[PDB]
Amino acid sequence: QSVLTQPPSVSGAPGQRVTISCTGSSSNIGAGFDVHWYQHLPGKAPKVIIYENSHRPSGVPDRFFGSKSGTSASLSISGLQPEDEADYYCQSYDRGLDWVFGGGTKLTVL
Amino acid sequence: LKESYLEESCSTITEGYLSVLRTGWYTNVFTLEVGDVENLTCADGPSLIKTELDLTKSALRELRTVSADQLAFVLGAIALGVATAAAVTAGVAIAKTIRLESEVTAIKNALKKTNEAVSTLGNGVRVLATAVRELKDFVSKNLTRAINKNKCDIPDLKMAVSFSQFNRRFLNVVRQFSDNAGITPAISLDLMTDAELARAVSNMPTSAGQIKLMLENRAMVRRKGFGILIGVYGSSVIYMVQLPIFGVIDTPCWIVKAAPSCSEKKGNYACLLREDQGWYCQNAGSTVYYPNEKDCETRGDHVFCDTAAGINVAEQSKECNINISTTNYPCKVSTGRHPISMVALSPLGALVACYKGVSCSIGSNRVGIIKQLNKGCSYITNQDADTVTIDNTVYQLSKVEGEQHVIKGRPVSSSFDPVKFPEDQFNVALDQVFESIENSQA
Amino acid sequence: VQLVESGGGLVKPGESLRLSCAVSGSMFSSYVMHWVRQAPGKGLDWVSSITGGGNYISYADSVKGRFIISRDNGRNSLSLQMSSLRVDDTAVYYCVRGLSGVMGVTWFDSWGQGTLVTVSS
Repeated sequence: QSVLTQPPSVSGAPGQRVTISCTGSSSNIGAGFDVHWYQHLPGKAPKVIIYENSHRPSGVPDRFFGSKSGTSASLSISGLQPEDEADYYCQSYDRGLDWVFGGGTKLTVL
Repeated sequence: LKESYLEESCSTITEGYLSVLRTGWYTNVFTLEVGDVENLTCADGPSLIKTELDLTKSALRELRTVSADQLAFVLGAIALGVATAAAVTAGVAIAKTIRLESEVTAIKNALKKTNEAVSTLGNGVRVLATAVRELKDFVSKNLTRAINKNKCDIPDLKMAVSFSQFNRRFLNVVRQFSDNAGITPAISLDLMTDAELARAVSNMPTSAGQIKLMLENRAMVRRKGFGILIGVYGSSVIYMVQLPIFGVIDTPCWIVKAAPSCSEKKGNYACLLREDQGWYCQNAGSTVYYPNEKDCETRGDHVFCDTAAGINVAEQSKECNINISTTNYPCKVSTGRHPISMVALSPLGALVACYKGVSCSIGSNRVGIIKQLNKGCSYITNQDADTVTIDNTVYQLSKVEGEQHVIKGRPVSSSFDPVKFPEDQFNVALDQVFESIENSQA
Repeated sequence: VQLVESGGGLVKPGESLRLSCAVSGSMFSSYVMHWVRQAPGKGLDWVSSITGGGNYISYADSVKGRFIISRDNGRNSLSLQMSSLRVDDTAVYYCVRGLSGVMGVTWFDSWGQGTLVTVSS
């Protein structure tokens, strides 16, 4: 029932590129502000993985790349060592007086 | 509120305020269209309609001459007036961005008849396109049918007075733009109606309570903003305006003031002044210092400081407002051989450090002169007295209530000898003063 | 910067409980704070926002009115009263800090471990 939509059907082999698409509406994203993405591995408290669509904080490898354009936001992940198995979430500030998240997407490596 | 009076540095600190940090600028573009009045002419002699139409013609013609730009360490002095310079630099930069023929034609075909028609630029900035079309509706429905073979002396003066109350907005805005040469110092009630300002506020990209504080404190938000002319294209006059965007809200802030403490013995003076007076606020764990006074303004229990003129400092500066004797942070002071009778004005109370040569006392409105003030670094509150008098100059105290505390301490001026006291210095740290004393004695 | 909270357990539908959160930062009053929740097997969902000191709060529309938020800067503590329950509120709750950017936008970071709350029956 999350208004932010993203396909929870991504997996594959180690090493190659995988892409996550996070899309809303004009009231959701527009062009005033941005999207922030959070990773969540099971068994531990989730942490922020990227903010301001590009600003990697301390403690994250440069394998993770993000972008936003129009209303659509894109994640590119390469070099999949098996430990980066987690759920991924978006956030947005749509004007319905609510801080809505995304639908959540599982990512595993065969 | 909380007031703390430090004796050992002759300083006052006032905390308990709530933060409003002006951080962002929202560009807001307006257009108002007039029509084919350039092909409308009065040739039947003098008339009220003729004179008001000629006033509109002359106003829109002289508006074309304004074409933007030129019509087509001492911490206080370093940041002196830099916030206004940065604001007008950002304004003229975004004005140059939006002063393009393809951009204005695009914004005209984008606005059509939908009022708010938000769009993007070449580099990409939210602009919130809006047209006001009441005078176009009036001229299309009434005025063109009213005018016939250039007969402007019609008997219906109702059309004349309605045209007056309609074009008074355009005449008013062009008269501010003629008075201020395109750079308005504030926003008049004619540039922003309350509904338009609320519409601009609700579309400002920020959180919930940010929008709330934008809403119920809109008057001095209108005071803070300023509008810049862009130009006339087709029959449409297009201008813009910068709205402040308050991003950092509800954080404690404090203001520090000081007066020179002068150790005196046998006609020997040694005065020291804290040079870090001003505003301090917190945001995301970092401390922002505003040394200037014009950039920041109090209202109720809230403060409104500008982050452009502010500087970034550390937490340890706070520890020289408490433990200046044993501090590690060398926050700045100044040295002098002579006292200065400059009066300190706390937001709650006041301080006077007047010395030999003048007279000081306190007074009350209901009774009169209460008592004289002994020589030294003296503090007074609004509860004890109403006004403070030095020689012939009288200062008033605000009646804002709060709670106060005085930190007992031996003044740091008394720990030095005026004989070995060094020459006069500006903006040097206290440890620098101590090591200068040590070097001069050695 | 670590932080802890507690106050949940096996709770019958309807009654009010208190969630007390004991974040220990360098200095507290600078940070807006938020509560989020994690239903088991579903996605995360935002619960509540509170700013620095007790005046500008907001809630999600599903939890409007039923929830009370407060914080004491002197004690360095955070308080939530949770009331008028229905069974689908079973979730793990997180206190999160509000390290902000260059604007009014902020991202949740330095999350707590979480406290589990069951509502149904």
